[PDB]
Amino acid sequence: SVDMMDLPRSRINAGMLAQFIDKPVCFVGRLEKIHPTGKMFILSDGEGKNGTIELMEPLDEEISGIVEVVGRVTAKATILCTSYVQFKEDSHPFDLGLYNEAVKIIHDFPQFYPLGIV
Amino acid sequence: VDMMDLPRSRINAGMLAQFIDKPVCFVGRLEKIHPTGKMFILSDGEGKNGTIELMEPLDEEISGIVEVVGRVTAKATILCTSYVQFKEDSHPFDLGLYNEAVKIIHDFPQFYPLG
Amino acid sequence: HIVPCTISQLLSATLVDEVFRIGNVEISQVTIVGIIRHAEKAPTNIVYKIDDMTAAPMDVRQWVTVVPPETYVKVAGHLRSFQNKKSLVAFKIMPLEDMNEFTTHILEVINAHMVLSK
Amino acid sequence: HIVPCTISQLLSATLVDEVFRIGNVEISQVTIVGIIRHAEKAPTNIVYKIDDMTAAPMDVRQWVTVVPPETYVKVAGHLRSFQNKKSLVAFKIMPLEDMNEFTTHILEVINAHMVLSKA
Repeated sequence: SVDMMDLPRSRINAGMLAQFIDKPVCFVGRLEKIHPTGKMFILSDGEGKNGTIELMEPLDEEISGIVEVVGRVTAKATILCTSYVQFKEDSHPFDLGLYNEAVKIIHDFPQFYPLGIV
Repeated sequence: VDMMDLPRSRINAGMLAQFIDKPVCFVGRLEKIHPTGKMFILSDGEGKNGTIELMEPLDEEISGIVEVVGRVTAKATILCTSYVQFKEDSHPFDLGLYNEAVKIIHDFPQFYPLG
Repeated sequence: HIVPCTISQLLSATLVDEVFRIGNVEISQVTIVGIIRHAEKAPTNIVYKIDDMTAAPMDVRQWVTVVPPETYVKVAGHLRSFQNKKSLVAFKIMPLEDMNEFTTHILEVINAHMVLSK
Repeated sequence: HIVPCTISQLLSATLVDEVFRIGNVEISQVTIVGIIRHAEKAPTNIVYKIDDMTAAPMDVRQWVTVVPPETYVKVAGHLRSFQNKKSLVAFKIMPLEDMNEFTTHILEVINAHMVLSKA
């Protein structure tokens, strides 16, 4: 498939998933649960709403805490994950609520936080 | 009775139903004047209409961008207590941008407090 | 720096140690945008009642021309309190020529306070 | 001063007579925050590929300990261009200890560019 790392990816929350079907996204949330197959997991955003993350292959490590997923929103309004990283929280807890307000700001003031070229 | 003494919420037509009996400030483009001159229609920044009922008939024509202060009625119209035409002689008023500001106001109540 | 505010925000400022704060945001020099409801030319000063719709009109004073009522103006000045009654001592009261500057002020308030709040 | 930017904003800059602008505003010194996707080490310098999600990752050269990929950093540097490809030359590359500084940068970007848009 196309390389998503070379496209703009929109920072969204779970309430935006339905509006972003088939779009490259970046979803930051708290790990809530990993499916027994290790091929799916749930993240909750800074509003406490859940998003479902799917993988093509099983997780090869135990993830926890705040996780940032990049992928494409599927027809089901899940995210097909092409990559992810766990946010470092060993010196400061990540304020996911503040992050949510920043996501809202990004979308309300798009002229000042452009998605891709101009 | 004196509404100048309470907060009036800046809204667009889509919020009228959610603000029944509340003091509001509605900015929009003059679309139509009722033949009695005792009511007019404003269109907001997303092309939706709000109906403005006046207590007294208009004296002069009004046109262009109008800011109405009033209370929302049970019919989701506005009973107007005052209105002013926005000056636009130097620069055209961008009603679409204004509508964006109304959405933002309501998205961030903590940073634009009513009371 | 100078901070864009609403009158509701100024009215809600706390005074403690002679620093004013709107939330955690310390403020002194501020701007507001409003319509002149009442203009009072006294021999020793002008006093304006300025209304931004977010609360009752606020007292804005200049020490001694007078701006007519129903005029949207931009105001720059300093927050003053006496017996917990707030008021504005203004070094600038400028009628708006471009009404878009009024819309812009709303955006500026919300943005400044977002970024300043922490 | 030093302007906080997104990579998308940097890409959008026009270059006219040795001068970059976003609008009518000269920019040279900037900060970005992003994740390292790649690091290419040479004796005298490192080139990082840094991704802030706003666009494709941008090259950032630091003149010389390499920051490991998948690390979030703040970069202070100057915008440069060659054959119409923009990149940064960094005087600071700082891994973030507190991930809230990443969130804060988003807000600083938006505020800075609002303010500059009126000037």
